Amino acid sequence: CYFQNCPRG
Amino acid sequence: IVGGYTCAANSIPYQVSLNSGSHFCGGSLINSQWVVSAAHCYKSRIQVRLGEHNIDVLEGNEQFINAAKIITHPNFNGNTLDNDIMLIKLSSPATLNSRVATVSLPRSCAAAGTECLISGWGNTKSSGSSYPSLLQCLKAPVLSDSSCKSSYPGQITGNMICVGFLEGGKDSCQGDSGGPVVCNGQLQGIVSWGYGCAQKNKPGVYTKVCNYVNWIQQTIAAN
Ligand SMILES: [Ca+2]
Repeated sequence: CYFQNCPRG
Repeated sequence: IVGGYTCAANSIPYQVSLNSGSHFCGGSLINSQWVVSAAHCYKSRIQVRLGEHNIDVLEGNEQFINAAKIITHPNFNGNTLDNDIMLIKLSSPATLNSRVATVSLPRSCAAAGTECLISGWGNTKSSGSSYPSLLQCLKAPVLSDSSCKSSYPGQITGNMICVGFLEGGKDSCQGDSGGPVVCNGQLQGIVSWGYGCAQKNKPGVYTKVCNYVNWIQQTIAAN
């Protein structure tokens, strides 16, 4: 996940 | 966990690893038969691993129990991650000992500034990746609701809290989801999402557990 919103799963 | 440290051997006995071929999410033991995690960590097949320190080596304190019941919050929204909480009932009770213990549910919500302990086997790099075999730890403060919203305009619901540093550098990351955020021995948050990892002005966003105590107790009592 880079430079964007993402779940941390 | 980026910018954290290796946790002391079994100093986080309530931490669990959700496995389905390999570690994919964290979770926490709230009683002998139930685990709390993130709803986005849902999978139809889940093996819960307790008493884990080094997830790549059988140390002798591990208990591997299959999940029997997997219940995501009925109002979970996959697009906004609102209500990102899930309950798992183990197929058999966990044996509580020195390396496997339960964590208490919150009696009240945590105030801004409260220092908490975040843990997980997630990515430790902000760029690229590096997954540790040993559980990582991070101490971080609960941020004011104001700060949280200004960091994520129009994306923060009343069921989310920010924990971390505006300066960046220290944060949870992919692989930590479902993991616990413990403040003064109480589970106040669950690793949910964020913009990248450890980026400035972009602290981690966590499920506000204190808003779900009723739901958790009722769900446990009913199943
Ligand atoms: Ca192990």
